[PDB]
Amino acid sequence: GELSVCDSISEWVTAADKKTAVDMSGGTVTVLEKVPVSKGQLKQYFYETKCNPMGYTKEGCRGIDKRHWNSQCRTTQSYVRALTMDSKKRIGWRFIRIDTSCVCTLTIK
Amino acid sequence: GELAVCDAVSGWVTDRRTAVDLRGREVEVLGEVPAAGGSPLRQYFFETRCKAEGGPGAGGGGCRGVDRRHWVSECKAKQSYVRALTADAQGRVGWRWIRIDTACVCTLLSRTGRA
Repeated sequence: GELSVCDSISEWVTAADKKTAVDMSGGTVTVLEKVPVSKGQLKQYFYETKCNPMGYTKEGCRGIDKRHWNSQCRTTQSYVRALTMDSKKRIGWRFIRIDTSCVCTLTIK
Repeated sequence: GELAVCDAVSGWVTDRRTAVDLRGREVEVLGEVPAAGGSPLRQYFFETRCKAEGGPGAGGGGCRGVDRRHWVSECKAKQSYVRALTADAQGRVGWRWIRIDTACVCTLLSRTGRA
């Protein structure tokens, strides 16, 4: 539908494919396979979006004014909460960083 | 020495009372998750929005750096799904995928090469 200055792809990543991740404080944590909820258990999945490596904005972002700027599409991260387990075996909900967007950035020349 | 095309703001959102789900419907977002034991777990998010009802006529607010001669642009927010305990239109409580804002991106609305 919408046309962005940068091309991106998104996918449901399984905990197995993202077993360790960095948390807010800068530490490494282990992401669990399942989250306990009353009535059962849910599987942990993450929805990540990154710059498209098979796309059209590898050279620069779309529509930028080439007369005054250079551009670059870069994947950016954001914090998402997940049931993790730190280096001391403590199970808890922490905010880990995962890929959430592919944004444009201007540079001179 | 680089610069954003769209100025965003990041922070904790403690006021998200509703959200759109996977199916496009609107659900209510609970403030607390009853965690097993003593104190309930607090439900809040971390989101990134645009720093962008303004004088009439005026407007014309595009993305920084897009060729205004070829394009009509606009910074819009982008979503990602997170799982959250929510209540649907009929009252059923449960865990659903909801859209929260995780970026402010530039959108090209119309035109091209000095049409």
